[PDB]
Amino acid sequence: MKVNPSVKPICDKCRVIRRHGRVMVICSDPRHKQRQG
Amino acid sequence: MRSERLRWLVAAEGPFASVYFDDSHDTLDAVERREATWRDVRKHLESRDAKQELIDSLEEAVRDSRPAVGQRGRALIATGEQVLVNEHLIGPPPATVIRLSDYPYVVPLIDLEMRRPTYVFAAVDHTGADVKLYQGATISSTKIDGVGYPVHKPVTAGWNGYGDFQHTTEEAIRMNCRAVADHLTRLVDAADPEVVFVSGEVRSRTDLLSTLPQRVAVRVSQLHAGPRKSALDEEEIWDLTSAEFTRRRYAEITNVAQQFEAEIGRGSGLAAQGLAEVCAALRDGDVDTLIVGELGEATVVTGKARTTVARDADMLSELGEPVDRVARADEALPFAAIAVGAALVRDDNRIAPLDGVGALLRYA
Amino acid sequence: LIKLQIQAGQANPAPPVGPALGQHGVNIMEFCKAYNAATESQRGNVIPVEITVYEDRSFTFALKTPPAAKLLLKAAGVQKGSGEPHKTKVAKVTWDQVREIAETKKADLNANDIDAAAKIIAGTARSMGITVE
Amino acid sequence: MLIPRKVKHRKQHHPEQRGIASGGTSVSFGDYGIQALEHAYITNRQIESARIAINRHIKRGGKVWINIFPDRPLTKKPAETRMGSGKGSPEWWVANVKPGRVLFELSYPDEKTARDALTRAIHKLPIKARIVTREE
Amino acid sequence: AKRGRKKRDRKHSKANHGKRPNA
Amino acid sequence: MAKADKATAVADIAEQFKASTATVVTEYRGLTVANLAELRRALGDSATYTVAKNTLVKRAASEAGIEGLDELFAGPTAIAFVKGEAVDAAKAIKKFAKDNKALVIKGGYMDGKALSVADVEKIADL
Amino acid sequence: TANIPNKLTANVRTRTGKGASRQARRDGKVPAVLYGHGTDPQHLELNARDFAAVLRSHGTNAILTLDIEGTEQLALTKALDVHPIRRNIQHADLLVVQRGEKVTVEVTVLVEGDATPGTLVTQDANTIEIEAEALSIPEQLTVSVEGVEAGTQITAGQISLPEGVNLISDPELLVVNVVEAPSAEALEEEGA
RNA sequence: UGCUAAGUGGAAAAGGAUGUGCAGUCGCGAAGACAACCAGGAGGUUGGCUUAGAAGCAGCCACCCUUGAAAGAGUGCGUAA
Repeated sequence: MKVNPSVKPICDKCRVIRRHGRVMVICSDPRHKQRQG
Repeated sequence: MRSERLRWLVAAEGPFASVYFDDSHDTLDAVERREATWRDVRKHLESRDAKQELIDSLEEAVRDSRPAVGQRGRALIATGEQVLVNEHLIGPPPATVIRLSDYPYVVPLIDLEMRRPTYVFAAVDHTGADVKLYQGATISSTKIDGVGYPVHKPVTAGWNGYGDFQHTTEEAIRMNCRAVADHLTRLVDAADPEVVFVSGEVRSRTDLLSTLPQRVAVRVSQLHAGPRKSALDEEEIWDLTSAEFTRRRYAEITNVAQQFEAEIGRGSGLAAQGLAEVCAALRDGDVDTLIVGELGEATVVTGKARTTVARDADMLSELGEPVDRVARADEALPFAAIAVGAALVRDDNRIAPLDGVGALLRYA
Repeated sequence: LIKLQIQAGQANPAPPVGPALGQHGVNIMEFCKAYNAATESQRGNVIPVEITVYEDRSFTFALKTPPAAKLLLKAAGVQKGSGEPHKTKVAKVTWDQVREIAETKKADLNANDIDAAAKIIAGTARSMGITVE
Repeated sequence: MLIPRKVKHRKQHHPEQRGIASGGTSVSFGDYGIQALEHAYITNRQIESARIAINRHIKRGGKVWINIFPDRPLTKKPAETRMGSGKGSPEWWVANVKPGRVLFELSYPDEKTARDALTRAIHKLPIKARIVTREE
Repeated sequence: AKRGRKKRDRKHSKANHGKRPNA
Repeated sequence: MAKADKATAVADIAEQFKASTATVVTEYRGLTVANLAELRRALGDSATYTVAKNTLVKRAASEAGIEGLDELFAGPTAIAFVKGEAVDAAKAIKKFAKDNKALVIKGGYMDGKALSVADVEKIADL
Repeated sequence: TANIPNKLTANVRTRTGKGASRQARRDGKVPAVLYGHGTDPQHLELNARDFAAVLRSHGTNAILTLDIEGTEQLALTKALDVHPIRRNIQHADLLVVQRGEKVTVEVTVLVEGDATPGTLVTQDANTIEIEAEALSIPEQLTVSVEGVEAGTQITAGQISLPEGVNLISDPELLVVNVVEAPSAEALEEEGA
């Protein structure tokens, strides 16, 4: 998982969601899974 | 060796004269050997019925060179209308080698070559440093100066120890180390050297190594040289770095051996030995690295093109094309290896390849 | 069903054909002798072919006309096209010599009329820096 | 890096940072531009970094204009010294920027690449800015 | 620098009206 | 598609039925472009095999007396304009559809009255 | 060109100044001035939303028909005061006109087309000065760049104008300058 | 009369972001718009150059024509190709 102040949808299959008061990017490719922190 | 410096050698066409000999103008009973070898090669070319143009293109290349110091070899390769290869060699060959044929002979150049990759040599003391960058023909020099002047801590501190030059000198030394590290990191990012020799003392060589990032600290070899006021000459630096470069070039052969053994053991098909399928792979163009063994007097029968080769015409007739000429293996196989831009590795009697040849492929 | 471009005057070479159908279970020795015999009419022009295979690891192939890019090169005499088209133009071609490529390619074109089919070949022309008068 | 060939007075007061721009607030040469939104000093080391980010993103085509030039100098006095005893020597050159001023311009055939090429240059300046065009 | 920040920040009370002595 | 382009398309399609003696409605879901291009050459001698939107064609049907054919315009839609003769299409469609099995006729038209799928193929038997 | 004027409602300003114009703009109106050949200034107020609506679809040189206390007047938009940051309309100078009166108007030019692939199209003059009667100002004059290659200059003298429209700006202004496409070795040499 | 879900109120930047409320422009849409499911997504052709290899998909230039309901000298994944 990547934890940076800035999260962006790296590829075209990425999605930006919001869980438990946090911005997250979830993708089929596990490399693109990242969260804001 | 890469396949870039000899790439344009493929473009040239015509008879090729290749001479490897000893060029050591050291003592008084050594200059005579130079023109003795010159007469020998002249008479060999006369006996082989060489065109005059080769000889009148060679005498000036032989005679117009500033004599190299110590014991060094010499390598020449020409076509007659121009010179192509002309360098010095680390060690003189045991036998003077003269060849005159359409395919150039470059096997002795694979290992014996006074040509090392780019590298950095830095002399450091905790008042500054000086750096030399080597990229082959050109040498660049830089003098890094320091901003903390009093790098010496006197015994005196003050009245009852009030005031003390401990921290205010450590900070100066750290400033100097940071400046040197930043400059060296800039050089590493720009030129991408392979080795960064650092010569200093126990104190101002292990604290600069702890300042450098992991990028450069992995490629640092620590020296043991003297003070910076004495200064160094080119011969001394060459002798200092030769011991490290020997081991560095040995490690590449070791790694190639490991790759060859692994690919042979798995039997996947990325390794080939013996002329039978090495020639086929070289013809197919998927040869990545060529390992030259003791081919000796083995011959290869190349077809119509200057590149296509086969072990014998019996299996060459499966291509339909008929035989055109016969050439020596250690003279034509490296040519095709250069043609497809493959790397050339000279065995050190530790691979033991079948038929004295080997190849690391690119795919099935 | 695979595709491949083999020059007419070559049978059983190593690079182009060997690895190509060497993984589809198709015998390589019997195809090359048949292909060479059938293609011996051109003998100087590369002509493609499609290997229509059956599950029994047999081959049945129908030959094709030499490619349009290669055909238009000899009509101008230049061995290769423009590296930078629309700025450097290698040679000249008039509307007359285009029509023969239309006829030779008539069996491999989806066009209906010689007028429409002529524009298809003209499209390939400017893609390689060849002027059409 | 841009340096004036000569200036009369080499040590000058700090430029005032008050008010909005009185002129040069519209695109005149290109099709797209960057409009400042707050005051700052823009050094010549950030102008050169901003116009290389534009060049690399568009590669070959297009033209770049720079409407601000670093005339005014700023002086820094030697490190690790007390206060007084003269004034420092000039060290870097700046350009007084006020909100509304147009800094860079660009004329490129399409929109996406031209608009994204300007966004790369904005991330190199110490201010906030926006992309503007020639329309009303 | 927490002590300095806190001391100046309390000038923004309603009873101080944006000013305090010693900033 | 744009609103204006939809208006433009109906004008061409409306005239295509007036000048055509009859028409045949089919569906093409499952025919490759090579399969279709085969039909544009087998039937291209005398017939034209065009397709368009359902509702957009439905507007063109209001200009003629085929108001009972609106049931067949739902689903994948194909319309064939037979400018010359009827036997030419009545048998070339039958053999092509049988070969591919993915081309099922929906109906037909003649003399102001539609003819069902069973009775549209028997015209070739005349 | 035949233009239909746009009807607007204008109200006479009770007050003037900076403390009364700020109230007007905070409410939704814009101060205006209706001067002209009649030697008769008037300080008016136009609705901000309504005034900007016609400008969005009729260019800057719109033809207005102001209804000042029940009458009808024909006016022309002379100048506009626009805030650099907020992009507001802080003022509007209106000029009284009559039908058949020749007015010098600066209209805009739009370049359209696609020239040679290895060329770059640059526009120098954004607008040109044009003389026309009050009801026939073209809202835009277009120039076509097609088949134009390398060094070429579409000077202001080649721009076609509708019949009944003169040209005040001299034919020496350079409007469009089409040149060779700059290479990658030329982008680095500029601005340094 | 409305807003906030953060204990924001009761500290802070460049920047990231389908939090929510108010107002204003423009596109698309019963001629069926967006999402979803079903079927095509082609022929010249592996466009030309470079390259050992470069076939839509290291890199450079161009970016056409045809059958057509549409099909880009090709939006990604993938192969040495």
